Amino acid sequence: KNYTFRCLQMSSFANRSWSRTDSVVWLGDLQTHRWSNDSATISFTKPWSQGKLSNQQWEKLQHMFQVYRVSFTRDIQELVKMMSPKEDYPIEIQLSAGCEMYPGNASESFLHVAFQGKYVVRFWGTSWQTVPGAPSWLDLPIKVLNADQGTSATVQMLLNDTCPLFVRGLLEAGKSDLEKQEKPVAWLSSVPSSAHGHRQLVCHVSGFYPKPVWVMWMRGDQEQQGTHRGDFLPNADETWYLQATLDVEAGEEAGLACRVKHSSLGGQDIILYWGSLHHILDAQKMVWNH
Amino acid sequence: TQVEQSPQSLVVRQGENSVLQCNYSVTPDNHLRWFKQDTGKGLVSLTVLVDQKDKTSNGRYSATLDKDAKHSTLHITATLLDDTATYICVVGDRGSALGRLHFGAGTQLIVIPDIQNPDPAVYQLRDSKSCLFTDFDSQTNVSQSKDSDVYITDKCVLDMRSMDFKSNSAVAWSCANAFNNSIIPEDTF
Amino acid sequence: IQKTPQIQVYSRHPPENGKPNILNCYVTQFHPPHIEIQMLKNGKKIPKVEMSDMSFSKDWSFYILAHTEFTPTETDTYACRVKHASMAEPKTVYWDRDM
Amino acid sequence: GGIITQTPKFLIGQEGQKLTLKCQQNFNHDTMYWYRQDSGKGLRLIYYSYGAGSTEKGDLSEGYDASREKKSSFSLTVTSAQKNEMAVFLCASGSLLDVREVFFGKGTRLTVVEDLKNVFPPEVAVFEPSEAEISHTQKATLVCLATGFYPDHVELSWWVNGKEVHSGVCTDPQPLKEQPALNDSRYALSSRLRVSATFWQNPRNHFRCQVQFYGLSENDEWTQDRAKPVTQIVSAEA
Ligand SMILES: CCCCCCCCCCCCC/C=C/[C@@H](O)[C@H](CO[C@@H]1O[C@H](CO)[C@@H](O[C@@H]2O[C@H](CO)[C@H](O)[C@H](O)[C@H]2O)[C@H](O)[C@H]1O)NC(=O)CCCCCCCCCCCCCCCCCCCCC
Ligand SMILES: *[C@@H]1O[C@H](CO)[C@@H](O[C@@H]2O[C@H](CO)[C@@H](O)[C@H](O)[C@H]2NC(C)=O)[C@H](O)[C@H]1NC(C)=O
Ligand SMILES: *[C@@H]1O[C@H](CO)[C@@H](O)[C@H](O)[C@H]1NC(C)=O
Ligand SMILES: *[C@@H]1O[C@H](CO)[C@@H](O)[C@H](O)[C@H]1NC(C)=O
Repeated sequence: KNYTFRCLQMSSFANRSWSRTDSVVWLGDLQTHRWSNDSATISFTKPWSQGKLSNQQWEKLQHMFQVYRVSFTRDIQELVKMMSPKEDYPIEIQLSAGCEMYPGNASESFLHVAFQGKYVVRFWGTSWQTVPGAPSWLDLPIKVLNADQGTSATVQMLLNDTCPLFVRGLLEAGKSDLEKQEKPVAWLSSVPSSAHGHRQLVCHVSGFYPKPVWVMWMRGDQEQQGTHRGDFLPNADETWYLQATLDVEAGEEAGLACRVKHSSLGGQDIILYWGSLHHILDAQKMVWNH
Repeated sequence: TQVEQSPQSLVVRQGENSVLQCNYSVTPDNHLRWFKQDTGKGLVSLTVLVDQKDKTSNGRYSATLDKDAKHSTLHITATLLDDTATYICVVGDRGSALGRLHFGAGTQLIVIPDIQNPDPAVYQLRDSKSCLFTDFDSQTNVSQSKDSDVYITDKCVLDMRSMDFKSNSAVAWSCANAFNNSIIPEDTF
Repeated sequence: IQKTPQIQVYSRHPPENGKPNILNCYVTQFHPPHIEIQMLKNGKKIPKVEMSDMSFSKDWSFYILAHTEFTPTETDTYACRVKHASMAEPKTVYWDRDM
Repeated sequence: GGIITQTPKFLIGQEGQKLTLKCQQNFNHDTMYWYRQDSGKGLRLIYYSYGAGSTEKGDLSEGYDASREKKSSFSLTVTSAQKNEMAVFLCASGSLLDVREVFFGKGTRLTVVEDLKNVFPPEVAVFEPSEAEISHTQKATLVCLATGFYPDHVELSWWVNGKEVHSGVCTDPQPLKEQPALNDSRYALSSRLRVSATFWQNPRNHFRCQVQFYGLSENDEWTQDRAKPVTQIVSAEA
């Protein structure tokens, strides 16, 4: 139930002449590959991005993908030629192909296609098919593309066989990076809340890995209920940032502490009290002309 | 180009086997097919090859596809006079209607008749009605005369179905003064 | 354009005035994928801005991270500006170390 | 079930003259194509369609336009004919759910002539068998002739007892020029029929050689004096 391998493709078609395709690959939440319109070859982003695969095993895939890219571009352009009143430029296609990893190689595979931001077509079993809620005009292009059994045989190999085989290789080749532990660093803050005579207390938490984290404002053991957890925000160095905020009246701040629990911290939870020796000092290094 | 056919022109005796070659560069290479085109006529499909290494036979036509070598071969078993046409090798780059075909330049096959009774005899036909050259030998040929007065055509192969007979024939009009630019048989009436 | 960009400006490390740090501009929920992101120190362009490759979440919404080396001070201001077809005017979001 | 047909078979044009080619097709094919076969060159795509309404440019799209009126019909247009242009145009229809299923028409041969004055029909005279051949071989060889026809657009056939024959028939693959060094010059062509001597001996059997000529229409009102070179049939008897 652990990991999910994703090959994310994004294609833009503005006019007949102008088009581009950019692709990124994610294992868990770590980027493994990068490939852009200008780059003829797929670039590695980790020292273990090739996995267990040979130089030739890899070159088979890269050549098969290079051939696919230019084939995909021209095939979309011809589909717009075919679909004249029904669909027209500009076109945005998003492909999400990969395989979810489990114990004992359960390795579920998926190939999901979005069109103009909406999920429409799924490869399944042996063939393409439109999902519930798809535009009706897609029925014909799917038939046209399903007539190619050669493409189908290649995709079925990629999903059923080549996907799980490749990613297991990555799961070992990059075992160190996947299982690494990075410690969160917390610092307190506050802004005036919308209501007059109220303060919004902010607890920043930055630089932690893996992604599971526990952040709650507290007054002793009693957990403070009005704590609002933010959305996980990515740092450039493959680490995570999160802020948790509590809202209170002015003067009610004393006694409060931002508690943070993380896997990297061992048993030692970061308990950071509001008016601490360190908060006083760290706050003085922050002052500015609001 | 992207699809080369070799040779440009091929000649075989009537009854023999003939081999036609086709090399390509096109990618991807979903399928390869062969067409027969007679003079002043359309293209007729002979065989369609789909697999990595594929073999297909249709009547006297047969073909072998080698996708790895980007190479294909057409065989004609027991060559007839009716096979004196152009042979075109085409490759489709996709397995759906979205794909485009890539056409080879073509190969002219000319079939030389097998005559077992060479009886060279020149005749006259007049007016009419107000000069042939029949039973002429194979291999040897009559070049167009370097003249603008007398008109002489190139050789022609006719065949009677029932009587199992074939012969070369050249015609002359503007008699023994004609047919004089190439090697001529000795025992000619 | 169909979808409007969410913009969030935050720093890698706790801000100490006069100490080097990395400022992150994280843009989310935008469609089409075409976008222009520029980071400004005191209204003027920062040239050494590094872009992460564009990717999309499960809900098909595009995201991207822009980051640059910066030094927080008492008087200097930092923001990232977004030019995207969903909006007629470029959106500008300032770094507020307190919220 | 059906055939892909393109009309006309032969076309006589002039320099700068706007020319139109049509293509009807019975199969329920959505895709239709127009090719030009250059001598010693492979087919090149001009225009193709998916139906309607639809006209997508090929590789030789310059110089031509095309239009699709119906699913069946597909027309190609030549904007301005190159003065000496002699070319073959081919129409092909294909299935949208099967790339392999592709059928081709019989083709269209074009000759751009300057001027309309040059076009004239063939004259046909059949020669009777030689008596020297009768005792020599026990066979009889008839010879059909066509001379003075312009342009190349002709079809020769032999007829016995009002029925067309192919047995013992030979027509030249090439027509001779009546003047070799010219921009436009009349053509000459021969064909032989060889039957058994016994079959000839009684002129009860009727022998005909027939030449189908492809000339002008009836709407293209021509200027000159003598008989108009219309699309006609010339014959000779024995
Ligand atoms: C405007 C309306 C549009 C609406 C929008 C929705 C669109 C509808 C659906 C869109 C889908 C379009 C797909 C078009 C495919 C096509 O353009 C393209 C078609 O070209 C085909 O190539 C195949 C492979 O060479 C050929 O198969 C050959 O067939 C032979 C028998 O004939 C043999 O079987 C042979 O073994 C086989 O190779 C086939 O003849 C040819 O036809 N498909 C191929 O080349 C096959 C490969 C397909 C792969 C699918 C890719 C999925 C995700 C890709 C993103 C990945 C980015 C790269 C990341 C890097 C990878 C990291 C490594 C991880 C390893 C897993
Ligand atoms: C890839 O796996 C799929 C199963 O997801 C196989 O495709 C078919 O799946 C359907 C169910 O949707 C079954 O009814 C069929 O029996 C499966 N097809 C066949 C031929 O058995 C597919 O077999 C796999 N592809 C390859 C190449 O192994
Ligand atoms: C096509 O693509 C882009 C639209 O963003 C533009 O740069 C270019 O000028 C466009 N060209 C035409 C002919 O529309
Ligand atoms: C993408 O790559 C193709 C093929 O190399 C090229 O023709 C096109 O100009 C590129 N598009 C860009 C850079 O937007």
